[PDB]
Amino acid sequence: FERMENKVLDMEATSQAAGELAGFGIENQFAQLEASSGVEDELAALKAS
Amino acid sequence: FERMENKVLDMEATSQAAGELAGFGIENQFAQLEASSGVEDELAALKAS
Amino acid sequence: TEQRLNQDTQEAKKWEDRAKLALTNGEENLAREALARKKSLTDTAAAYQTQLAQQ
Amino acid sequence: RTMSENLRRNLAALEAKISEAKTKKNMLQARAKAAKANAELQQTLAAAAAAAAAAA
Repeated sequence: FERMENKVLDMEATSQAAGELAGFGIENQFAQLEASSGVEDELAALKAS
Repeated sequence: FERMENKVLDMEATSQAAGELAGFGIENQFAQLEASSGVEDELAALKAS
Repeated sequence: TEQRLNQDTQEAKKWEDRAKLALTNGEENLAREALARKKSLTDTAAAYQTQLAQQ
Repeated sequence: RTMSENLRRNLAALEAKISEAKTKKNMLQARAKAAKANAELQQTLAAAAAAAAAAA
């Protein structure tokens, strides 16, 4: 049981490390911003109606 | 056990020595500075808006 | 070269907008990155103007 | 956890210049095609002047 607990913890840390590190980078890190769509100007113009 | 402990300590020191020494050099040692990007002037100009 | 010039002069405005969208979130570390993307586009666009006028 | 910050900054500083290289290569390949078209033209104009059919 003690030996098999340690394998689980090695799997978990391996998975989290890659996903955390893949969370960096401009394309993802900007995708988290709401106004990233680039059409904010014509939305503001439409809001004039 | 005593003989095999000493091999581990030789591996560890070999790995740390190379990485520590590779930590020197201008390109790395400047990469640790936040304003290293070189666009600070036009950022300051943008901050005028 | 006239087609290429019109692409880069509008790709730069995309990155100029995305920079201002970062400063309003205070994320200067990301705004500087977008400005660096803009710079190299403006530099190469000046090369097309020089090339095109000569051609 | 000092090494991991150092590596994580180095990793960002690489892709930042893959972006720069990839925009420059487009402008350089454009220039290489134009230069080579003018070379073939100037070669053609010289060969025509060497025949001097108008002088014959």
